[PDB]
Amino acid sequence: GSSGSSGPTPAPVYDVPNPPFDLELTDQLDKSVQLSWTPGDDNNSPITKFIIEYEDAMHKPGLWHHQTEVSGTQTTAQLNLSPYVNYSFRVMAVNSIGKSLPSEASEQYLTKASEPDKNPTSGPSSG
Repeated sequence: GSSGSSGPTPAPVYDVPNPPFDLELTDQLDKSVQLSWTPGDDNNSPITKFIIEYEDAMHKPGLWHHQTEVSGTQTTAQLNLSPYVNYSFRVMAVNSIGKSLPSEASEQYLTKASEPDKNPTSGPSSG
């Protein structure tokens, strides 16, 4: 990482819009779930857009793809889910600076299948 010190100058400092938190999943339509995220600090540079991504845990866990984005004003976007599909949802913030890192990682939303129980394959993840 960089390393400096001293330097009198009334200059600001940015670093893309920090990642969101408290990520949650709530809906009430039918075939369209809404992803509620909370954009933390903007770091001088205000949010302009919010990209999202997900990873097919039911297929290839760790493969994030392009889901959808929105304006830097809203904080709720609809996600298209399918039956027998597991994956996470990561929100991203993009401003004049650039695109920040993806949100931590919301809960594992598993659609309805031919069997109850959230995740079919449980395991000691993160211990």
